Amino acid sequence: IRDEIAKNTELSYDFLPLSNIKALLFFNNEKETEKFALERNWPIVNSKVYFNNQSKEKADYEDEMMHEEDQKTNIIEKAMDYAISIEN
Amino acid sequence: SQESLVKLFTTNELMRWPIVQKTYEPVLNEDDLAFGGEANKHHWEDLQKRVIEHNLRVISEYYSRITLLRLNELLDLTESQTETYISDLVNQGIIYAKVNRPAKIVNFEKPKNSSQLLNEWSHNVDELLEHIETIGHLITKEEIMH
Amino acid sequence: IETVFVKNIRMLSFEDISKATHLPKDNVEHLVMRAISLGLLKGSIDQVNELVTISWVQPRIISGDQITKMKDRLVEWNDQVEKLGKKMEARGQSIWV
Amino acid sequence: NFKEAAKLLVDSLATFTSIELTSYESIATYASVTGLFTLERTDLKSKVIDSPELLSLISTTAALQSISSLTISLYASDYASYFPYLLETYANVLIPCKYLNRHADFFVREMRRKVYAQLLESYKTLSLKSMASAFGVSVAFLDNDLGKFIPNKQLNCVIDRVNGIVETNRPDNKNAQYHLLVKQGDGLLTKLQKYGAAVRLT
Amino acid sequence: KMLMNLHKEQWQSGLKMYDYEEKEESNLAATKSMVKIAEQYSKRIEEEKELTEEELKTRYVGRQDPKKHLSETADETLENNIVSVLTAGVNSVAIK
Amino acid sequence: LDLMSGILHCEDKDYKTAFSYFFESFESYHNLTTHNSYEKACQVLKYMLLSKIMLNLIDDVKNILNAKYTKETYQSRGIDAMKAVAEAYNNRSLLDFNTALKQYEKELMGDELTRSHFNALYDTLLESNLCKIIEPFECVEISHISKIIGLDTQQVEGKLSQMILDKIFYGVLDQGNGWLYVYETPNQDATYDSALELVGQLNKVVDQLFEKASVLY
Amino acid sequence: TFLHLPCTIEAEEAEEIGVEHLLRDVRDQAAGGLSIRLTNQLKSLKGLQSK
Repeated sequence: IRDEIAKNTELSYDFLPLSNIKALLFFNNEKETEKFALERNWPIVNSKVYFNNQSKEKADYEDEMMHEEDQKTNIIEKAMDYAISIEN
Repeated sequence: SQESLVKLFTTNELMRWPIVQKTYEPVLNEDDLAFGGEANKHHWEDLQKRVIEHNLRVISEYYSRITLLRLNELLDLTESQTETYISDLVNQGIIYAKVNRPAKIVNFEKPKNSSQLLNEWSHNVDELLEHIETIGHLITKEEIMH
Repeated sequence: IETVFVKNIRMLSFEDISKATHLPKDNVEHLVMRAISLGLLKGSIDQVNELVTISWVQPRIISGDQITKMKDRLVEWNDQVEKLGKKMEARGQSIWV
Repeated sequence: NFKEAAKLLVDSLATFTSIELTSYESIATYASVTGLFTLERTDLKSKVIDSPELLSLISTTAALQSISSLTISLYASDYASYFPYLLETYANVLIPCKYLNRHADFFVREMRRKVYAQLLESYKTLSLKSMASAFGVSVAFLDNDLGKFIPNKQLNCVIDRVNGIVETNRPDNKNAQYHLLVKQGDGLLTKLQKYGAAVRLT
Repeated sequence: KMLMNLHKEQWQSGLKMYDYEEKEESNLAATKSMVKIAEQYSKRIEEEKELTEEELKTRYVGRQDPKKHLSETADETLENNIVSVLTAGVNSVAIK
Repeated sequence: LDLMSGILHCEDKDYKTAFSYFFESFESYHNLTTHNSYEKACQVLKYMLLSKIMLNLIDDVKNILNAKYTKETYQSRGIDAMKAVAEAYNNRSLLDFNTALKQYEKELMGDELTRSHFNALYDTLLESNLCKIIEPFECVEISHISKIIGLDTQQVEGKLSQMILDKIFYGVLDQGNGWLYVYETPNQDATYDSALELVGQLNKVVDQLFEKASVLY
Repeated sequence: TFLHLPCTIEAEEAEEIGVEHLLRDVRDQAAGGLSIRLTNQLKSLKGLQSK
């Protein structure tokens, strides 16, 4: 239950307080709240938890990896395919 | 005396009213049929408009986008006065400008269109190619004579 | 002019210049403006986005460091043409008739 | 579809034919309703509010008076006389007729839709208060009427309750061009798959 | 080799781009042209249920055949614009 | 007969044609004997003035104003109303229009021809002045324009909205920031237009190809 | 010094007639169909790099 919320609440805040998150993930005490935040790489500063750190982090790790030349399709390559269908 | 005045109006310079006013205030007032006369106190009064009419030509070429606020102090007038005087020269085609009353911006420009940008980006790429090819000609010459 | 040439960008902020000439941000406006008039530089000046983006540098007599930076620019260029080329030789290899 | 009706019902005004059928004054009433439904604001002045035949016949009957009154107030841009005039319309035209009985609700609705959308062309921001006051409804009353009409895909706007401004989210530029053109070319591809597939199959 | 070759200004032509006023204009002209002779094409394939090949060519056309003229023009501008995007995308990546 | 012709052509918006029949009507009354022709002569002199102000010529309005029948044989409050409007039109100050109409309303309204055209002249005189102001500006407040125009900010704003609907600088109003934005950009293209004609025609072709080949099955 | 100029061929009328006649090859570059220009694009790129 805690984990499913953590997946939804990435895209629903850029920052949200400690007090508001605590409630969402159904913790009774501070120690439980802060540990779940660190595993998700969300920093807690002045009792505010930031979704910006995971969301930026994930974005870079995608660009680091290779899938994306063909998946996106490179524009130069698109035209090559246009030409050679007619000539075939 | 005369060289300094004509050259200051001709060349592209950013300058303000009192600096110019100060330079020419004792000099041209002992010359009548110029600025000295009682009716030609409205040709010294004309002189103020004239230096700020030239500023707008200067300001438009060099500066594309500049704050309206900063522009007010440059012609040394209120915003109300400035905006009127920007308009006179957008109508007489001397400048093209867009002035915002909120004092966001004054965008001194003529707006390009989608085609003008595309045309301008063809020429950059065409003329580039020419420069690459002549360079190789001159490498061969330089080494051979050396 | 010196500082923008060797950089591969062709614009500078006001904040860069303010540090560079060790003078106010107010001075920047007046000196950069003279640079257009003389024809040392040519371009557009903006105070709202706080940029001056040049479109020209004037020709100079070219000392040793300037030539090194000119070299490293063409090494970048050359490597691109080659990669863009390999991909297009492979795709439609058998069709060119 | 009233599209055929608007063209017919004004030729019936131009050439004096209304015989062996309901009166000239009824002919005119009908022409006005259909005029309003099909024709854009530009073509509306032209064809309905300007017509020698409508003006010459004046409004001597109630049915004819209500419908003409709605049209005059749309162009003149008085929207505070449009809403009462709409209610006059349902009462004395739409519902007493045997062919607009079932489009009685449809015309009420569409007319509220025309005028809102007309205003949202003209304005990229309005407030709920200014807009509501001119229409002669309040802000709550405004919310609900817009809350049907925006899912009927005609007014293409938003509502803020927080800031209380109604912003306009109606493209007219390259985005609009693209939405429309792509659908039709998808429609060519669909016939091409369909029509090709049976001939091969046999 | 002497005749075929046209100096180092032969490869030069093949990376050059052109004014886009003339490109956009080229497209519209061809586009509009295929609406007009494609009403001729509509007439042709509405009929063509009647015997004698020659008789078809007089009546509903088959001399300067509409299907044929459209197909050539459509291909021509289609080939140009495949080139125009290829040569453009090449320069964008290549030079910068 | 001449008078009736004039009134029609005046609404045809041909005001040089309007003037000629109007002058001719005038001559009749003035040189005919007076028994009621005095009443009719006066109306037609207002109407002469009426058409010429629409042409926005004050060279000839001033010809009409003379001391031989316009400030002597007939002198009327409605003549003075007309010239007050005339000069006001030419100066392009709606503020001079405003002062005139309050005191001369009686004269204005008593002639129905005058009334049609001077109703139209308010819209046109707003308009000439309005498009003048907003031409070299973008994000000008609606409020600043009302100060120079000289009508309440809301009444100006209801007019501005209409000009949009006419589509004579086609822009958009912010009510809640009080701003005017102007677009002269294109909102169709050529490319867009003929793409739509071509696909739309080919749709008919594809139905027509299946129609010939109904004999396959 | 010797300064390079354009070294162009444009040909005479007279010359054109023998040149095409002797020719029976598909030419180094002619820029006709799409096939010729797809070859050409890739040739140009190798060209830019060599200078």
